[PDB]
This record gives sequence, structure tokens and C-alpha cells, in this order.
Amino acid sequence: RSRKESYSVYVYKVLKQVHPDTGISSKAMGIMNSFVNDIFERIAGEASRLAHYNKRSTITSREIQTAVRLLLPGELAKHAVSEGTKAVTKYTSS
Amino acid sequence: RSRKESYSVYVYKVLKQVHPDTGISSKAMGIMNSFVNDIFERIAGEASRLAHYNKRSTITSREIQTAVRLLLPGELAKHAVSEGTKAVTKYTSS
Amino acid sequence: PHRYRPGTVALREIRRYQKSTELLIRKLPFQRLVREIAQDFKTDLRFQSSAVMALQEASEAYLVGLFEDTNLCAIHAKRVTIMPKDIQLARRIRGER
Amino acid sequence: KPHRYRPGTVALREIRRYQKSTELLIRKLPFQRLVREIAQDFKTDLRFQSSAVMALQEASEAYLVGLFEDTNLCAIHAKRVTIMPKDIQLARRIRGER
Amino acid sequence: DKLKKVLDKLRLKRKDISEAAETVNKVVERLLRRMQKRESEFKGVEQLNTGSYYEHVKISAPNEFDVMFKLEVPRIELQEYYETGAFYLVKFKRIPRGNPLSHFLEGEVLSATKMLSKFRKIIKEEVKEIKDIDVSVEKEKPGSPAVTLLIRNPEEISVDIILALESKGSWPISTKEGLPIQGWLGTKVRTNLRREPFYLVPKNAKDGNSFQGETWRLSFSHTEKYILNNHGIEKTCCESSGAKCCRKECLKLMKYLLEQLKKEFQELDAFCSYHVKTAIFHMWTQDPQDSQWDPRNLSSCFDKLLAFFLECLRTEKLDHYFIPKFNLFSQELIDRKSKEFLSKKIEYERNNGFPIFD
Amino acid sequence: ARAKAKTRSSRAGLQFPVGRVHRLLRKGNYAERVGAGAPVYLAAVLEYLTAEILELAGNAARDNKKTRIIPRHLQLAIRNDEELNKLLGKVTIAQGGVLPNIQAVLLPK
Amino acid sequence: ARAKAKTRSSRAGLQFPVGRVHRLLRKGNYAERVGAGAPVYLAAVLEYLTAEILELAGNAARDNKKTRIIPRHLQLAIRNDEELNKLLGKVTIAQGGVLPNIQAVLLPK
Amino acid sequence: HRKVLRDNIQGITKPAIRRLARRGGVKRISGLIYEETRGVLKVFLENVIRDAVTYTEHAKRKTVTAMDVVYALKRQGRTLYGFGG
Amino acid sequence: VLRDNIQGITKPAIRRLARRGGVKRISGLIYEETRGVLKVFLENVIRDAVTYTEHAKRKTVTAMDVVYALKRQGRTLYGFG
DNA sequence: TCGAGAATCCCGGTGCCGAGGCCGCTCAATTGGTCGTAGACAGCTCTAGCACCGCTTAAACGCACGTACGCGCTGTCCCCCGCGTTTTAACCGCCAAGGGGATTACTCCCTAGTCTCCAGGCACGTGTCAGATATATACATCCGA
DNA sequence: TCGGATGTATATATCTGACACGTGCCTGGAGACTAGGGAGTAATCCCCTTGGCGGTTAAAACGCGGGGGACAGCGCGTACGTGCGTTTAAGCGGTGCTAGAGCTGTCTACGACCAATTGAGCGGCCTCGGCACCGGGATTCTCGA
Ligand SMILES: [Zn+2]
Repeated sequence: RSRKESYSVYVYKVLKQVHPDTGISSKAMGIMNSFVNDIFERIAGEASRLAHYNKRSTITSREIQTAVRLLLPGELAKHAVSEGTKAVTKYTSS
Repeated sequence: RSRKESYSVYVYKVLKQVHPDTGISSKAMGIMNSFVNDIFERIAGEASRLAHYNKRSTITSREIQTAVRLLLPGELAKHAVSEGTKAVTKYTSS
Repeated sequence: PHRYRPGTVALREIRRYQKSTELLIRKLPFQRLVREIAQDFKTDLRFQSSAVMALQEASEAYLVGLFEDTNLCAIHAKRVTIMPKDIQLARRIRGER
Repeated sequence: KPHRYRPGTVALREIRRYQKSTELLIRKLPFQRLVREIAQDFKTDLRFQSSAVMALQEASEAYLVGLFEDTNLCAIHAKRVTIMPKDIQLARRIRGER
Repeated sequence: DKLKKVLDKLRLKRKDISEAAETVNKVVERLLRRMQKRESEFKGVEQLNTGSYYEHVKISAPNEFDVMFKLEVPRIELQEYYETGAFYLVKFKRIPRGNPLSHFLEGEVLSATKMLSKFRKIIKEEVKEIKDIDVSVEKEKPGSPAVTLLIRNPEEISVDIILALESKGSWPISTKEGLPIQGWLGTKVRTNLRREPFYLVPKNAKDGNSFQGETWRLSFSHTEKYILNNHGIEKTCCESSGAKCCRKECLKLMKYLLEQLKKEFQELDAFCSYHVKTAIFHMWTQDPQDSQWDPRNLSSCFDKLLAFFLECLRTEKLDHYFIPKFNLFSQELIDRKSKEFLSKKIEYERNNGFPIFD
Repeated sequence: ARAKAKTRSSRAGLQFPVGRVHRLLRKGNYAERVGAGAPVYLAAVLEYLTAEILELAGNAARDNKKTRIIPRHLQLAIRNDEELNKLLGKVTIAQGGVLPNIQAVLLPK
Repeated sequence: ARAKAKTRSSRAGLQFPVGRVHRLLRKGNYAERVGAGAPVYLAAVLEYLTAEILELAGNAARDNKKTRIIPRHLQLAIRNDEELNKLLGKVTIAQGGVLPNIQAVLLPK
Repeated sequence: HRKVLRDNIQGITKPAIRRLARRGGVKRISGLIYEETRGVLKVFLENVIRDAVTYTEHAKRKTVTAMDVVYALKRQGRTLYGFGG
Repeated sequence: VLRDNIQGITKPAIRRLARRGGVKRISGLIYEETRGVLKVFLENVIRDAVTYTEHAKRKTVTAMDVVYALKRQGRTLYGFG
């Protein structure tokens, strides 16, 4: 019997930081899982097209940043972008 | 100086069969070119996704046929499908 | 006799239904309708249960949206009832016809 | 006595004429100035190719014509022949842009 | 005995304080009405009721009062400052509309100095408008965030007004193991308490120039009031159809002991009633039964409380009841020699019949 | 020896190229490996659709005595039909105008 | 020897995995070759958005005295905002209900 | 017992339309709404089930699984969250 | 720099657009609303086009950029590239 | 139901500039073999869909009354259309400068590909607490007098 | 304005099943290395954008008179809401069968990849006829009497 790959454990970890005593029912897990999959697909597809427009054949972080700047509406964009930058910086130093 | 690739000559050939004495102005050539590009992109993208849904990793003619059956509305579908079949048959015999 | 005046039970029912979350169409009639419709495109089709549930949820959401926009049109013309001209106008504007 | 068409007759002639031509209906230079002014806030010292301005103009004309079609339908729906701003607001609210 | 006479005198003090408390409430209510009428960023400020009886308030002169003015604030984020969770920094998450306090920011952090400065200015303007009773604002004391009102009708009353922010989010992670009344009052009451908002009060740390005026401490005055007034395992405990206990009487006696020693020996300046309340909270948790506080045994309960405090003194360790890693008796907060002094004084009083109560 | 070359468009009896479509399918990154039957089918479909549009537009052009074709004619041919209008229900065509259409209530008594 | 393994999620201080995202990017056929900086950035963005939704829904749930989370709460949290509602303006959420809303003219005099 | 069915659209009763409308936020439903609503529902269901059946037939199966319906919906800009994907 | 160019969209221009639209009696308060609608639409399209350009490290907003910005919002434009 | 008038359609002559065909040529498509894997196919296991039976009761069905709402008719008066005269700025044609787009050469560092190994994450099984439910209240709201 | 009726929110007690967590194990992610080509950068060419000047006439702006459509008001009658009593069939719990979904193990044909060869299609020309334009005349549709 094969096995499938989901995002249950990670969502549960993130929940245990911003509400340290409230659980989540399985239906909400299904919804959150599908939501994560959908957003990831949109961003990846947009970045892939955008890289293809300039004749490149790779996906640098810069393309992902531009895709995020294009999708998310308004203030979200700003905040989300900052997060990414910070993270990647802490990854490069190590 | 590099050069670009278009569909002017082919569209002109097809026009010279169903109206053997009428020409076409350059703007209409631009429109017809863009139209061809757009339809080809839609069909290719749909077939690519549909092949990915069943875990395959190829593009058989069957997938293109199903993509056509999904996009075109109503009677077009029928007629268009037949054309494809006929053509591919004449290709296999030779 | 303790009759409520017209138009007062309606507001109570609105206040209630906009607050629950269950389904509003009975189940077996919907299943029968779905199978009848599917008979035309193929023969001897077997539906999983969750497929029927998904179809039902999508249809409920669509109809709710349609009535809410229809009500907006009906109010727009100095009225309170809704009649089929309103529905036809809403669908024509939204781009489905 | 000067010859005067009754109200509502030149309008139909102009409708018949404009639904039949193709040339643009917004003068070029004011539209160019407006486009540059709007782009001023997202970057400094931009340079527009001509065809880009033309594309923007064609898209805007098409959008507005669609909007007026639908708002006219709403206006007739309520026993009138004159369009008013509430009609436009209703049409945009229904088409999902608000 | 001496204890019951002291209780009678403490109770009779309420008579001496009632009129001052009433004048204070009158002035405060006028100020609140004024603040709620004007259009400003402080329009939603309200008084937090924290109790006025001797048991609720800190040691104070009979004509000195304190009130907390709370304010609502949307979607704050708390960043830790120490290793013990003893101080916190405030930032703002995403706000769609537009941050109404945007212009009170200094970098990413809300500046308490600027907010208190505006608060003080507003208070000065409004206090100028109180015409029927002579109310002014005492000159700002550098190092104290309170805005102190002086009311003369015709005797002088001082009222320190402290601004407190009110937040509706989750309780901070540090408080995860605090308030351990699982067996005392059942987990349901604990949860219903933990489902409530929390408060932030400006307080500077003693740790160098950096971040002075930008630090805040937690306040749980509401939960403490609630627990104090609903303190029995039996629903009728200390109620009209229940039996009285000596819980509050013992608390009052120990607080008054500390008050009298602090009066006699200014060496004891760094101790306050919150240390006593934390210790006694621990004592009610270790021994939860009402039968351990029969009024007949009031004096005996007080003695068993004394021994606990001496042991707290001897190990120099007293965990905050809400913040378990926050040791109220750390070396850095209270010199060992002050505690040794207090130990000597407490032993003297306990062995000589509490002459300081005379 | 090598026999004389015979382009695939000839062997299929089509008009659009089949080499070029195959190259686009391979280097557009739609899937890992493109079968050898796809390009023929896809070229046939594209050719049919283009034939359809061109025929209709040509008839509409020859209606009002013109030899060439201009975007107005494409707009007419596309918007008049019932299927082709649903496939292009979002697309704006530059310099296309609209379809003559006046409501019934506006017209005088 | 080989030093002790240290997963990339640790080296970036994130919570979502970064190996799995990289595998998906490589085998989804989005582009020929995926740079090594992309997965970190993308995982960070996803993590932020999920944190946002979960925080809002949790507040709305704890409002009316519930410990778990059910789809009604997700529907409330999503529909109430101003940005998150524009990003999900097409999506239906099963068993979500709607937002309490009665027009102003229907209500009695 | 492969019984063919006929006239099941009457299964969508009148109170069902009533309750849907009430959730929608209306106050006085007229008397001719019901036929039009039934027609609209029939059109929508046809347009979805056709694509679901095509997706199934491509995979050489006979069981119209939930994922098929989810994909048929998603193709028309009506993404559905909460049934797999 | 420039200021107050939105008055460049004259009143007869809106009249002509409406007449093509199939309208008979325009009221007197339409103009102040049409101008706002047009401003919103251009703001959105031009912001997306400028992002597309700025990614490629240029300073010339070319026609293809605007075509892509339009196509993203489901308003495909045939006839420029 | 008629004249008179304004606007539109049709027709013949003139000039020009864009579509249409022709010529090199150069770079992509074709022919010809090779090989390593993805897809085809047979055979088996066992989950999930279909079919049915009896019953308990919640929802649908039908009917009667009547009251509020839709629809039609009139009037009135202010807003928008049609036309004329003056004034403003769009268009057209032509310079003239130079910033930046596009292309070419070359080199180096970042990513693919492999092998090995070892821990994170998935299937499964278990126990208890959060929620569903039933019942008795207290509190908020609507209608007629 | 009140009382009386109806409906709903709140507090308390009881069962039960799903979710939160250990436990075992396995396969895919990380470390360590090498090889090659994509893209980064500098240098140069030249075209397309900006900027300005001066004239010509088309359109915008403004003002006026006036016919007609929007709006408020009133009156009438039919049709949709509310409540009541009867009848239909949906849930529900439980069997029982078996078709087809899903997995595994082998083997064959077919698409990628490489190397050489050559002709289809692209850029750059020249040329003339299809259309834009102009002026006159015939057709027609609207308005007042
Ligand atoms: Zn007590």
C-alpha cells in the first residue's frame, strides 16, 4: 500500500505558535492543505512564464519576488516580500 | 541582425484556397498571427496539465484529442476532431 | 389567534438561515437528478459518494449567488418582490448569455 | 422659420453613424499627457514607445464602450431612457469589480 | 487578641478614606466624560476597575489614589527582551485600513515616551477646564510615567493616572504554565479566565540607556480581582449562604506587617505588596481547602504563612504566579542584605507578639 | 545513398508546417517527452480553424465590394456566429468597431 | 567522515520544508533548471500566508467559545478582510455559509 | 435493475427554492420564480457533468471520482476547496 | 511635471463613447463618474506594465509589456504582438 | 395626407503608396542508426457501490383569509437637447540631438548528475476530553387596545 | 403605552467518538565530489525618442429657448404570506453481493540523441492597381400645415 504526501504536520506546527492551546478539526486541515497547494501552483506558474518571456531558462529568486509582487494585492505584497528577503539572507550567511 | 518567425506564409497559402482572388492587408495578418499563437498555447497547456493528472509523462495524440474536445464549444468539436483523425491516418500509412 | 403581520416571519427566517451552515436541498432527489442527467453522455456510470456531495455544494453556492444579485436588481427598480425579468437581467449582465 | 428637428432625432442619426465607423474617439495628445502623469508615481523618467500608448488607448475605449452598453440595459430595466450614476454603480457592482 | 483589634482598626480606616475615594471617583468620572466627548486618538479610553478596598490596592497614604486608563489597540505583536520574559517590546502586524498610530512609531517600535507625552499634554489641557473643583496636574517627575493630579477640595489629594494598553489576542507564550489552579477550581474556570484580554503598562528597565521609554510590562489586574472575589472551592464560600474564611484577613495582616516594617525601616523600600500576593497565591494553591482557614484559626494560619515567607527569603526564589520563570526575589532585584534585614525583623515581630502593630 | 527528402506536411496532406510545431512543443516545456503523433493532429486542428475564420471573413468582405480584408471584416465574421463568438468571448480586436444594434424601446413610436 | 546532517529548514529558520518544495519545482516542469535560491524564498512566502489565515481564523473561533476550528470560521476570517478577500474572490469553501447581511430597504419603517 | 429515470427535476421542491432564496437575503418571492430557477439549475448541472465525464473517459474508468468533479469546476473559475487536490 | 490632465477627457468625447454604446439621453452627472472609472482602470494596467518592464532592467515601456499586463486580467488584446 | 427642406447614397475622374512577387542565402529540418526506459498487459486482491427491507417521524402538500404591494393614471416643472457664434489648441510637416536598445566576445562559477547513508515523516493503534444533546429556565421582542 | 403572548439565549447534566499522540520502519534528503555551459560584463553601433517651431482649420466652449421626461401623488384589486390539518417518502440501521479500482511482475517498441547534408523561408528589394479622395447629381426621410 503506497502513501500520499500532505501538509498536515507543517500547518499544525505553525498553528502551535500563534495560538498555543487551540486545535484544528480534520475538515479545516483539508481546506488548509488545498489552499497551500493552490497558492504554490499559482506562484510557480507565473514565475515560470515570466522567466520564459526574457529568454532565460532558470528560476532565480528574483523571478519569485516579481511573481509575488504581481499576484498579492496591496499591502500584503510589501510585507510578504520583506519576509522572503530576510529568510534568504539568513540562509546565505550560514 | 537576427530574424523572427511568423505564420504569414502559411496563412496566405490557406487563404489562396478558399478565396482564390482576394488578398489580405498587413493588419489582418498581424491579427491572424496572434490568433494562431493564442489557440496553440491554450491547447498545448491544457494537454500538458491533463497528461500530468494521470501521472504519465508524455503527450500522445489521445491527449490532444481530449483537449480539443474540452475547449471548443459544441459542433466545432465534432468537426475538428474528425479532421485530426483523418490526417493522422494518412500520415501512418506512408 | 395570534397572527403575525405579513413580512415578519420572513425576517426571522432570514436571520436564521444566514447563520447555520448545513445543506438546504434534500439528498436523494438530488442524487436521482444527477444520475438522470448523466445518462445521456454515457451508459452505466457509477458515482462515488463524495462526487455527489461536491456537485451539491457547488450548485448550492451558485444559486445563492444568483438570488443575491437578483435581489439587488429588484431593489434597484423601486420594488421589493423579484420576478423572472430580474433573473434574466442579472444573468445577461454577468456574461452568461 | 428655422427648421428644427424635434428632440431625440439627431441622437438616433449620430448613433447610426458611430456604430458604423472605426476611428478612435479620444484625441491623442490629451490621452498621452494623462498616461504620462499617471505613470509618474511608479517610477521616474520613463520613456513610452508610441505603440504602447496606442495599445493603452484601444483597451480603454473598449472597456468604456462595454460599460455603457450594460449601464444602458440597467437604465431601461427601470422604466426610463436616461442613464444616471446609480446605474453605473449598480452595473459595476454586479460585474464583480467591487 | 491584637489581631482582631487590628482588623477592627483597619476596617474603621475605610470610614476615613470613603470621602476621599468619592471625590476621586467624581473627578475621574468628569475627566473620563470629557475625554470621551472630544474627538482624538484617545476617544475610547476607559477606567479599568481594580478595586478600592485595602485588600486590592498597594500600600498608600489614606489620601493617595491610583487609577488605570485603558485603550484599545489592533493586532499587536510582542517580542521578548530579557531571557526571563520580564520585559516586552511592541510592534504592529499588517493593518489593511491604515495604522491610526502610524505617526507615533519610532522605527518599527511604538515609543511609550511620545504616547505618554501626548497623554500628559491632553490631561493638562482638560484639567485646565475643570472649573468647579481646584484640580491641577503635578509637575512631571522625570523617571515616573504617571500623570499625577492634585485635587484641592480643600485638602490635597494625589491621583496617579497610568495609561494602559488593552489587547485581545492570545495570551503570551511565556504565561503558558502560569495560573496553576487546575485542581483548586477545575480546568473549566482556568480556561474561561485564559479566554480574556490582557493589559500592557509602560515600565522602564534598569539596564542602560537603550530602549528606555520603549518597554512594557504585562498586567492581569482583572483576573486577580476575579479570583479574589470568587475564591472558594464551594460556590457559596464567603457568600451570604456560605461560610466565611480568614483568607483575606491573613493577607491583610501580612500586608500590614510589611507596611509597618517599611515605615519603620526605609531599608525595606524595594519590597512591595505584589511580592506578598505572589507568595500567598502559592500558599492558597499548595493548601486549597477552605477548612485550612476557619476564622477560629486565623492566627494559626498567619503563622504558617510566616514560615513560608522566611523560606522564600532563605532560598531567594519567588516565581511570578503568571510568569513562572520570573523570579521576584532575584539577587539583581533585591539585595541579599535587605532580605536578611527583613528576616531579622519578621523573626523579632513573630517572637515578640508583633509590637509593631501597637 | 540518402533518398530524396519529403517534408512531413506533404506526407500528411496539410498546409501548416509540422516540423515547426514539433519544435515548439519540445522546447516550450509542456511535458518531458512529446510523442510522434501529436504534431500532426495539432497542425490539422489549427489549419481547420484558420480555414473557418478566413472563409467567413472573405464572404463578408466580398459582400460590400472590396478585394482585400481589413479588421472590420474579421470583427463582423467573428461576432456574427454562434460558436466562434463563444470561443473568443473575451478578446478585443483592434480597430474593430461594434455590431449595428439599437434597442427597441428607444426607436420612436 | 561526514558531518552531522542539518536540514535546510533549520538553516533558514522556517517551518515549511524546503527539500520538498525543491523536488516539486524540479519535477513539475516549470523551467529547465531551478536555481538554488528559489525554494527558500517560496517556502517563506507560503509560510507567511498560512500564518496569516490561521491567526485570523483562530481569533474568530475563540470569540464565540470554541476550542477547535471548523470551516465556518475560515469562511468568516477570509471574507471579512480587504486584501485576503480579493486574493480568493472566486473560491468556494465547502460548508461555509455566508456573511450576515440584510439590505437597508427591506427592514421595516 | 438498470431503471432509466424520467421527470426527476420536480424533486427540487418549492420550499427548497424558498430556503435558498431566504439565505440569499430576499423578502417576497413571486410565483413564477420556480420554473426559471429549475431551468437555470439544469443548465449548470449539464455544463459541469459533461466535463466530469470527459475527464473520466480519458482515463479509461467507470467511476466518476471526486477529483474529476473538482477539476471540472476549477476549469470554469469556480475553484472548490475541501474535497481533495 | 504635470498636474490636472484628467480634464483633458472632454465632455463631447464621453458623449461620443456613449453614442457608440447605444444610449439616447445622457444625464448631467455622468462625466464626474466616468473620469474616476477611467482613472482606476489605467492605474491598474500601468502599474502591472511598469512592473513587467522594471523586472527586465529597461526604461522603455514597450508594447508587448502592455499586452501582457492586459492579458493577465482576462482582457486579451489581438493586434500588437 | 401632402410640399419643402436637409442629409445621405451613388457615380465618375485623379493620384499614390502599400501589397505582391523575385532573388540569395543560411540555418533549421530530414535522413539514418543506436539504446535505454516508459508504457502495455496479464494476473491477482479486496474495498466500496449497489441493491433491498422495515419503520419512525419530519417535511411537503393542500386550503382559507386577507392585507399590503404592484400597477396604472394625472399632473407639474425643471433639466437636457438643438442650434449658433466665438475662441482655443490639436495636427501636420520638418529639423536636430543623443540615450539607450540590441548585438558581439569571452570567461568563470553555479547547477546538474552520482553514490552513500541515515533520520524525518507516514501508516497504525489507543485513550480520554470537547462537543452534541436534552431540559429547564430567564430574557428580549411583537401586537392590539 | 402596557400586558400578554411567543420566541430565543443561557445554564446544567449526560454520553460518545475523533483527534492528539506514541511506536515502528522505510525511502528520500543531505553531504561530497566532479564537469560544462549559461549568463554576466565590457565595448560598440545606430535607431528611435524627445524636444521645438510655425502655420491651418476643426472642434470645443458658451449661451438661449423650449418641448418632454422624471418624479410625486393617489387609487384600486389580485396574489402571496400565515397558519392549520392531512398524507407521502426521506433518513436510518442493517444485510449481502461483486464489479472494478488498485497493485505487481515481465518484456518490447519507440523517442532522444547524435552526425551530415540541403532546400524552405526570410530580408531586402522594385513595381503598379485598389483605394482614398473630390465634386456633382439623384434618393430619401423628417416636419408643419
Ligand atoms: Zn473564602
